[PDB]
Amino acid sequence: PQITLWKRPLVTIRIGGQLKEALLDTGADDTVLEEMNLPGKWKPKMIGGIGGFIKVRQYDQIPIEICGHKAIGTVLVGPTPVNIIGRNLLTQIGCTLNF
Amino acid sequence: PQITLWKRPLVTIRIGGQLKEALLDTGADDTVLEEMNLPGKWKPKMIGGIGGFIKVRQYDQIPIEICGHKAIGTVLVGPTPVNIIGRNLLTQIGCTLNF
Ligand SMILES: CC(C)CN(C[C@@H](O)[C@H](Cc1ccccc1)NC(=O)c1cccc(O)c1)S(=O)(=O)c1ccc2ncsc2c1
Repeated sequence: PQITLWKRPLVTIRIGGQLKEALLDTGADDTVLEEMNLPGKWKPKMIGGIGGFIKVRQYDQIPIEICGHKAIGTVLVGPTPVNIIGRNLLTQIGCTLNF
Repeated sequence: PQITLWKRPLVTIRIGGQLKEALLDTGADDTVLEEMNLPGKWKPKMIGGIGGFIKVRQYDQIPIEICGHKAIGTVLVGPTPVNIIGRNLLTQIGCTLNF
């Protein structure tokens, strides 16, 4: 689809059979989800945002379906203010900026 | 134009006699610029993201040129690590997400 920006670009995602709302976030390098359980090994990671750095858990090769489009890649889990889909998965689903 | 997201969507913006590189950021409600001594009235504000909150100064009705497209609107000025063009201005230059 084409998504305008007068409202937050929130989309439904499907991850581990669970539905969540997440923000399509072109300013984010990474995909970062609020606290949740995911299966498998994770690695401790630190990332930086506007307010400083936080600790996250890094899960690799996680399937997520974003607004009906399939991605498999890195998902970080931690104290993000909102679920965000970043460029690592935005590229997988073929998302571009257009004006 | 179409901007892919393999790399950060940085573009050149102009605000007065200052050209700066800024992120086209669909995840940002508001436009946040690195410290600069803009003329005119402003109001204090705090905005939050990954890592917590920062203190910014809100300036209203500031003209900004973004890739040769004219915009005018609210700009938040503060200790952000990157210049961020938010939805308030992305809409004005006709920016959409597409996949
Ligand atoms: C986390 C998001 C919900 C919000 N952030 C926008 C993200 O795209 C930020 C942009 C950014 C900030 C600092 C440095 C670089 C880029 N991106 C990230 O937090 C982010 C960046 C890189 C990696 C990563 O994992 C996350 S934001 O920058 O924190 C932001 C911006 C505008 C705004 N207006 C009102 S509240 C508000 C918050």
